[PDB]
Amino acid sequence: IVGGRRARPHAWPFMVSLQLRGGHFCGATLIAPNFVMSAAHCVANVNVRAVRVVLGAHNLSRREPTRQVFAVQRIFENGYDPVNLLNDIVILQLNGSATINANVQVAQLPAQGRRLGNGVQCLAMGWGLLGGIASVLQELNVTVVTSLCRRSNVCTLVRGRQAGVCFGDSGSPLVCNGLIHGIASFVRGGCASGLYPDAFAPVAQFVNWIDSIIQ
Ligand SMILES: CC1=C(C#N)[C@@H](c2ccc(C#N)cc2)N(CC(=O)N2CCN(C(C)C)CC2)C(=O)N1c1cccc(C(F)(F)F)c1
Ligand SMILES: *[C@@H]1O[C@H](CO[C@@H]2O[C@@H](C)[C@@H](O)[C@@H](O)[C@@H]2O)[C@@H](O)[C@H](O)[C@H]1NC(C)=O
Ligand SMILES: *[C@@H]1O[C@H](CO[C@@H]2O[C@@H](C)[C@@H](O)[C@@H](O)[C@@H]2O)[C@@H](O)[C@H](O)[C@H]1NC(C)=O
Repeated sequence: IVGGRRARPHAWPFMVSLQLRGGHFCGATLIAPNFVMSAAHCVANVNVRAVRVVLGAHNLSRREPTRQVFAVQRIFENGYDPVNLLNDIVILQLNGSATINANVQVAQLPAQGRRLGNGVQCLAMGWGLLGGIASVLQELNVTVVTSLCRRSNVCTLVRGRQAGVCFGDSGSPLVCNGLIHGIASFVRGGCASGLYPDAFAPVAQFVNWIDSIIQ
Protein backbone atom coordinates (compact mmCIF):
# COMPACT_ATOMS: atom_id res chain seq x y z
CA ILE A 1 0.00 0.00 0.00
CA VAL A 2 1.50 3.29 -1.22
CA GLY A 3 0.44 6.46 0.68
CA GLY A 4 -1.79 4.87 3.32
CA ARG A 5 -1.61 4.52 7.07
CA ARG A 6 -1.16 1.83 9.74
CA ALA A 7 -4.35 -0.06 10.50
CA ARG A 8 -5.23 -0.19 14.18
CA PRO A 9 -4.01 -3.64 15.50
CA HIS A 10 -6.65 -6.28 14.55
CA ALA A 11 -9.07 -3.65 13.09
CA TRP A 12 -9.75 -6.07 10.18
CA PRO A 13 -9.78 -9.59 11.70
CA PHE A 14 -10.69 -11.24 8.28
CA MET A 15 -7.37 -9.98 6.88
CA VAL A 16 -5.01 -12.80 5.92
CA SER A 17 -1.34 -13.01 4.89
CA LEU A 18 -0.34 -15.78 2.43
CA GLN A 19 3.34 -16.77 3.00
CA LEU A 20 6.02 -18.82 1.27
CA ARG A 21 9.64 -19.59 2.28
CA GLY A 22 8.79 -17.15 5.78
CA GLY A 23 7.63 -14.24 3.63
CA HIS A 24 4.33 -12.56 2.83
CA PHE A 25 3.59 -12.73 -0.94
CA CYS A 26 -0.20 -11.98 -1.21
CA GLY A 27 -3.24 -10.94 0.83
CA ALA A 28 -6.43 -12.90 1.33
CA THR A 29 -9.76 -12.75 3.15
CA LEU A 30 -11.17 -15.29 5.56
CA ILE A 31 -14.61 -16.13 4.23
CA ALA A 32 -15.48 -19.17 6.43
CA PRO A 33 -13.52 -20.72 9.38
CA ASN A 34 -11.87 -23.07 6.80
CA PHE A 35 -11.75 -21.07 3.51
CA VAL A 36 -9.85 -17.99 2.42
CA MET A 37 -10.21 -16.09 -0.80
CA SER A 38 -7.53 -14.45 -2.80
CA ALA A 39 -6.44 -13.66 -6.40
CA ALA A 40 -5.86 -16.67 -8.71
CA HIS A 41 -2.80 -14.89 -10.05
CA CYS A 42 -1.15 -15.14 -6.58
CA VAL A 43 -1.20 -18.96 -6.55
CA ALA A 44 -0.64 -19.59 -10.26
CA ASN A 45 3.00 -20.72 -10.33
CA VAL A 46 3.44 -21.51 -6.65
CA ASN A 47 3.56 -24.90 -4.85
CA VAL A 48 0.22 -24.60 -2.95
CA ARG A 49 1.18 -27.47 -0.56
CA ALA A 50 3.84 -25.03 0.69
CA VAL A 51 1.67 -21.88 1.18
CA ARG A 52 1.24 -20.91 4.80
CA VAL A 53 -2.11 -19.16 5.54
CA VAL A 54 -1.61 -16.64 8.38
CA LEU A 55 -4.61 -15.42 10.33
CA GLY A 56 -4.67 -12.98 13.24
CA ALA A 57 -1.57 -11.11 12.13
CA HIS A 58 -0.70 -7.38 12.47
CA ASN A 59 3.02 -6.74 12.52
CA LEU A 60 4.66 -9.38 10.24
CA SER A 61 8.19 -8.72 11.52
CA ARG A 62 7.10 -9.64 15.10
CA ARG A 63 6.18 -12.90 16.83
CA GLU A 64 2.42 -12.58 17.57
CA PRO A 65 0.61 -15.05 19.81
CA THR A 66 -2.63 -13.94 18.10
CA ARG A 67 -1.63 -15.73 14.86
CA GLN A 68 -3.13 -18.95 13.63
CA VAL A 69 -1.29 -20.74 10.80
CA PHE A 70 -2.99 -23.08 8.25
CA ALA A 71 -1.90 -25.09 5.21
CA VAL A 72 -3.85 -25.25 1.93
CA GLN A 73 -5.71 -28.45 1.15
CA ARG A 74 -7.30 -27.53 -2.17
CA ILE A 75 -8.06 -24.54 -4.40
CA PHE A 76 -11.09 -23.56 -6.52
CA GLU A 77 -11.16 -21.18 -9.43
CA ASN A 78 -13.92 -20.09 -11.92
CA GLY A 79 -12.58 -19.14 -15.36
CA TYR A 80 -9.36 -17.43 -14.30
CA ASP A 81 -7.90 -15.81 -17.45
CA PRO A 82 -4.51 -14.15 -16.88
CA VAL A 83 -4.28 -13.11 -20.55
CA ASN A 84 -7.31 -10.79 -20.22
CA LEU A 85 -6.86 -10.13 -16.46
CA LEU A 86 -10.32 -11.67 -15.81
CA ASN A 87 -11.83 -13.82 -13.05
CA ASP A 88 -8.79 -13.20 -10.78
CA ILE A 89 -10.27 -15.10 -7.86
CA VAL A 90 -9.30 -18.28 -5.92
CA ILE A 91 -10.69 -19.99 -2.82
CA LEU A 92 -8.22 -21.90 -0.75
CA GLN A 93 -9.62 -24.61 1.52
CA LEU A 94 -7.58 -24.82 4.75
CA ASN A 95 -6.41 -28.06 6.46
CA GLY A 96 -8.54 -27.04 9.50
CA SER A 97 -10.90 -24.37 10.85
CA ALA A 98 -9.75 -21.10 12.45
CA THR A 99 -10.56 -20.45 16.13
CA ILE A 100 -12.98 -17.52 15.81
CA ASN A 101 -12.04 -14.71 18.26
CA ALA A 102 -11.29 -10.91 18.45
CA ASN A 103 -8.32 -11.38 16.16
CA VAL A 104 -9.81 -13.80 13.61
CA GLN A 105 -13.28 -13.25 12.08
CA VAL A 106 -15.07 -14.31 8.86
CA ALA A 107 -15.67 -11.43 6.41
CA GLN A 108 -19.16 -10.43 5.08
CA LEU A 109 -19.75 -10.53 1.31
CA PRO A 110 -22.27 -8.57 -0.80
CA ALA A 111 -25.39 -10.15 -2.27
CA GLN A 112 -24.82 -11.66 -5.79
CA GLY A 113 -24.98 -8.98 -8.49
CA ARG A 114 -24.72 -5.91 -6.16
CA ARG A 115 -23.04 -3.02 -8.11
CA LEU A 116 -21.16 -0.08 -6.54
CA GLY A 117 -21.78 3.27 -8.16
CA ASN A 118 -19.21 5.90 -8.96
CA GLY A 119 -18.11 7.79 -5.78
CA VAL A 120 -18.68 5.09 -3.14
CA GLN A 121 -16.06 5.40 -0.37
CA CYS A 122 -14.10 2.20 0.40
CA LEU A 123 -11.03 1.04 2.28
CA ALA A 124 -8.21 -0.92 0.66
CA MET A 125 -5.56 -2.70 2.83
CA GLY A 126 -2.62 -5.06 2.66
CA TRP A 127 0.98 -5.75 3.53
CA GLY A 128 2.33 -4.89 0.02
CA LEU A 129 5.08 -2.41 -0.80
CA LEU A 130 5.04 1.15 0.66
CA GLY A 131 6.34 2.50 -2.66
CA GLY A 132 10.19 -1.32 0.80
CA ILE A 133 7.88 -4.01 2.17
CA ALA A 134 5.42 -3.33 4.99
CA SER A 135 5.75 -5.11 8.30
CA VAL A 136 2.58 -3.43 9.67
CA LEU A 137 -0.80 -3.89 7.98
CA GLN A 138 -1.68 -0.75 5.96
CA GLU A 139 -5.16 0.55 5.01
CA LEU A 140 -6.10 3.34 2.55
CA ASN A 141 -9.24 5.38 1.74
CA VAL A 142 -10.15 4.87 -1.91
CA THR A 143 -13.12 5.93 -4.14
CA VAL A 144 -15.01 3.61 -6.54
CA VAL A 145 -14.72 4.84 -10.13
CA THR A 146 -16.34 3.59 -13.34
CA SER A 147 -14.08 5.67 -15.57
CA LEU A 148 -10.99 3.87 -17.05
CA CYS A 149 -12.52 0.49 -15.46
CA ARG A 150 -14.03 -2.35 -17.44
CA ARG A 151 -17.36 -4.04 -16.55
CA SER A 152 -15.45 -7.04 -15.29
CA ASN A 153 -13.63 -5.11 -12.45
CA VAL A 154 -14.39 -2.96 -9.48
CA CYS A 155 -11.90 -0.09 -9.75
CA THR A 156 -10.94 2.62 -7.24
CA LEU A 157 -8.87 5.81 -7.27
CA VAL A 158 -7.37 7.98 -4.52
CA ARG A 159 -8.58 11.41 -5.58
CA GLY A 160 -6.06 14.30 -5.61
CA ARG A 161 -2.73 12.48 -4.90
CA GLN A 162 -0.63 9.48 -5.84
CA ALA A 163 -1.69 6.55 -3.59
CA GLY A 164 -2.97 2.92 -4.05
CA VAL A 165 -2.25 -0.82 -3.80
CA CYS A 166 1.11 -2.26 -4.77
CA PHE A 167 3.10 -5.55 -5.13
CA GLY A 168 2.19 -7.85 -2.22
CA ASP A 169 -1.29 -6.30 -1.94
CA SER A 170 -2.66 -8.72 -4.63
CA GLY A 171 -5.45 -10.89 -3.18
CA SER A 172 -6.21 -8.33 -0.47
CA PRO A 173 -9.89 -7.28 0.12
CA LEU A 174 -11.58 -4.05 -0.81
CA VAL A 175 -14.07 -3.20 1.99
CA CYS A 176 -17.05 -0.99 1.03
CA ASN A 177 -19.91 -0.34 3.49
CA GLY A 178 -18.55 -3.44 5.90
CA LEU A 179 -18.64 -5.67 2.76
CA ILE A 180 -15.86 -7.34 0.67
CA HIS A 181 -16.49 -5.95 -2.81
CA GLY A 182 -13.13 -6.58 -4.38
CA ILE A 183 -9.95 -8.63 -4.31
CA ALA A 184 -6.88 -6.69 -5.40
CA SER A 185 -6.00 -7.76 -8.98
CA PHE A 186 -3.89 -5.29 -11.02
CA VAL A 187 -2.48 -1.77 -11.35
CA ARG A 188 -1.59 0.25 -14.52
CA GLY A 189 1.24 2.72 -15.06
CA GLY A 190 3.04 1.31 -11.97
CA CYS A 191 1.64 1.52 -8.39
CA ALA A 192 0.15 4.85 -7.32
CA SER A 193 0.30 6.37 -10.84
CA GLY A 194 -2.15 9.08 -9.77
CA LEU A 195 -4.09 8.35 -12.95
CA TYR A 196 -5.12 4.70 -13.58
CA PRO A 197 -7.70 3.26 -11.16
CA ASP A 198 -6.60 0.14 -9.28
CA ALA A 199 -8.54 -2.88 -10.45
CA PHE A 200 -10.19 -5.47 -8.17
CA ALA A 201 -11.82 -8.83 -8.90
CA PRO A 202 -15.54 -8.07 -8.62
CA VAL A 203 -16.57 -10.27 -5.65
CA ALA A 204 -20.36 -9.66 -6.08
CA GLN A 205 -20.37 -11.43 -9.56
CA PHE A 206 -18.93 -14.58 -7.85
CA VAL A 207 -21.07 -14.85 -4.72
CA ASN A 208 -23.27 -17.79 -5.78
CA TRP A 209 -20.14 -19.68 -6.84
CA ILE A 210 -18.34 -18.79 -3.52
CA ASP A 211 -21.46 -19.87 -1.50
CA SER A 212 -21.67 -23.26 -3.09
CA ILE A 213 -17.95 -23.90 -2.36
CA ILE A 214 -18.10 -22.79 1.34
CA GLN A 215 -21.60 -24.49 1.78
C1 LIG B 1 1.50 -8.63 -9.32
C2 LIG B 1 0.91 -8.27 -10.67
C3 LIG B 1 1.01 -9.18 -11.73
C4 LIG B 1 1.58 -10.48 -11.55
N1 LIG B 1 2.03 -11.52 -11.39
C5 LIG B 1 0.30 -8.92 -13.03
C6 LIG B 1 -1.07 -9.70 -13.12
C7 LIG B 1 -1.18 -10.83 -13.94
C8 LIG B 1 -2.41 -11.52 -14.11
C9 LIG B 1 -3.54 -11.07 -13.44
C10 LIG B 1 -4.76 -11.79 -13.63
N2 LIG B 1 -5.74 -12.36 -13.77
C11 LIG B 1 -3.47 -9.95 -12.58
C12 LIG B 1 -2.24 -9.28 -12.44
N3 LIG B 1 -0.13 -7.52 -13.17
C13 LIG B 1 -0.57 -7.01 -14.51
C14 LIG B 1 0.73 -6.85 -15.40
O1 LIG B 1 1.85 -7.06 -14.91
N4 LIG B 1 0.67 -6.50 -16.70
C15 LIG B 1 -0.65 -6.26 -17.38
C16 LIG B 1 -0.79 -7.11 -18.65
N5 LIG B 1 0.35 -6.77 -19.54
C17 LIG B 1 0.03 -7.27 -20.93
C18 LIG B 1 0.88 -6.52 -21.96
C19 LIG B 1 0.17 -8.80 -21.11
C20 LIG B 1 1.65 -7.18 -18.90
C21 LIG B 1 1.87 -6.36 -17.57
C22 LIG B 1 -0.16 -6.63 -12.09
O2 LIG B 1 -0.62 -5.50 -12.30
N6 LIG B 1 0.35 -6.98 -10.86
C23 LIG B 1 0.19 -6.11 -9.75
C24 LIG B 1 1.14 -5.16 -9.37
C25 LIG B 1 0.88 -4.36 -8.23
C26 LIG B 1 -0.31 -4.49 -7.52
C27 LIG B 1 -1.25 -5.44 -7.86
C28 LIG B 1 -2.59 -5.50 -7.06
F1 LIG B 1 -3.21 -6.67 -7.23
F2 LIG B 1 -2.41 -5.15 -5.76
F3 LIG B 1 -3.39 -4.61 -7.63
C29 LIG B 1 -1.01 -6.24 -8.99
C1 LIG C 1 -2.36 -27.51 9.27
O1 LIG C 1 -1.16 -26.93 8.79
C2 LIG C 1 -0.37 -26.25 9.81
C3 LIG C 1 0.82 -25.57 9.18
O2 LIG C 1 1.57 -26.54 8.51
C4 LIG C 1 2.88 -25.97 8.13
O3 LIG C 1 2.90 -25.36 6.82
C5 LIG C 1 2.56 -26.27 5.78
C6 LIG C 1 2.36 -25.50 4.50
C7 LIG C 1 3.63 -27.40 5.75
O4 LIG C 1 4.91 -26.86 5.47
C8 LIG C 1 3.74 -28.09 7.13
O5 LIG C 1 4.67 -29.16 7.16
C9 LIG C 1 3.98 -27.05 8.24
O6 LIG C 1 3.88 -27.64 9.51
C10 LIG C 1 0.10 -27.17 10.95
O7 LIG C 1 0.92 -26.54 11.97
C11 LIG C 1 -1.18 -27.76 11.52
O8 LIG C 1 -0.93 -28.70 12.52
C12 LIG C 1 -2.01 -28.44 10.41
N1 LIG C 1 -3.27 -28.91 10.96
C13 LIG C 1 -3.64 -30.20 10.88
C14 LIG C 1 -2.70 -31.18 10.20
O9 LIG C 1 -4.73 -30.56 11.35
C1 LIG D 1 -11.78 6.83 5.45
O1 LIG D 1 -12.37 5.55 5.67
C2 LIG D 1 -12.87 5.36 6.96
C3 LIG D 1 -13.45 3.94 7.04
O2 LIG D 1 -14.29 3.74 5.91
C4 LIG D 1 -15.55 3.07 6.24
O3 LIG D 1 -15.32 1.77 6.75
C5 LIG D 1 -14.74 0.80 5.89
C6 LIG D 1 -14.57 -0.44 6.76
C7 LIG D 1 -15.66 0.61 4.65
O4 LIG D 1 -16.89 0.07 5.07
C8 LIG D 1 -15.92 1.95 3.97
O5 LIG D 1 -16.83 1.79 2.92
C9 LIG D 1 -16.45 3.00 4.99
O6 LIG D 1 -16.52 4.29 4.40
C10 LIG D 1 -13.94 6.43 7.21
O7 LIG D 1 -14.48 6.26 8.51
C11 LIG D 1 -13.42 7.86 7.01
O8 LIG D 1 -14.53 8.70 7.07
C12 LIG D 1 -12.83 7.95 5.63
N1 LIG D 1 -12.33 9.30 5.36
C13 LIG D 1 -12.44 9.79 4.13
C14 LIG D 1 -11.91 11.20 3.90
O9 LIG D 1 -12.92 9.13 3.19
